[PDB]
Amino acid sequence: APSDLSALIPRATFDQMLKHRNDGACPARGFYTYDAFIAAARAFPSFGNTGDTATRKREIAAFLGQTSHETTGGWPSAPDGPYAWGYCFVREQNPSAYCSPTPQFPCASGQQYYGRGPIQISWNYNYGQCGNAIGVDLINNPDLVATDPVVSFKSAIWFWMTPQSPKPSSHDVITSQWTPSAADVAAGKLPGYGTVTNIINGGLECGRGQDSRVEDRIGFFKQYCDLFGVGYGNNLDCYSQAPFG
Repeated sequence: APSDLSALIPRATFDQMLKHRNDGACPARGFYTYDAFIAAARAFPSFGNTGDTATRKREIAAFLGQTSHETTGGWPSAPDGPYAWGYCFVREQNPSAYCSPTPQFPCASGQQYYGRGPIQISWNYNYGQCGNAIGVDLINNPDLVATDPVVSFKSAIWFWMTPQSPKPSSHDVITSQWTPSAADVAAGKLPGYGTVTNIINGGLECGRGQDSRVEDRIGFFKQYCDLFGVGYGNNLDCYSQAPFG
């Protein structure tokens, strides 16, 4: 029913979800704008536009939930709780090179590929693939992900939308466009938020029982689903899944 992404998630709804990102304690304050989120989403037109209204909202809640975790400034006694403190930072706290050079994706001398933006995109080969897809030279200018908020949001929606075999895209998983193979079922990878967590960081966070990072991902997702007035779906954790390679 909402005709486009702006109607699906109005400015006031986005700002309620990301309620503390512009607080004085957040190093990225003033950076992540609603306008940049809407403008960036144009590069991936099926994002938030796949499925019925509930599914579209669940996708946006899941995207905001995962990226909120990646950039959270929350703590247990934070005002409005830890799931109101997404999007608090934009650069990984401590820098590292994150360089693994190949002929396809070199490392530009002098550049560092530490986490930046909503999905904390890292490594020259990820910046390289992302930049090729969105039309920006992120090998030579990776810090554009932290200085231009439309490039920042494009990098995170690129990640969300892009399959990387053997992984499906997070998009396809959360919008019921992906069905598990028999092997995927044996690996516990069923459609839902947990399989998205596995796609994002399962090699560290999944298959090891309850994990505080995963609990934080889920809490943000539930908070945003609650605001949208939609249910969470099933299979929310990845606690006994096999990690994707």
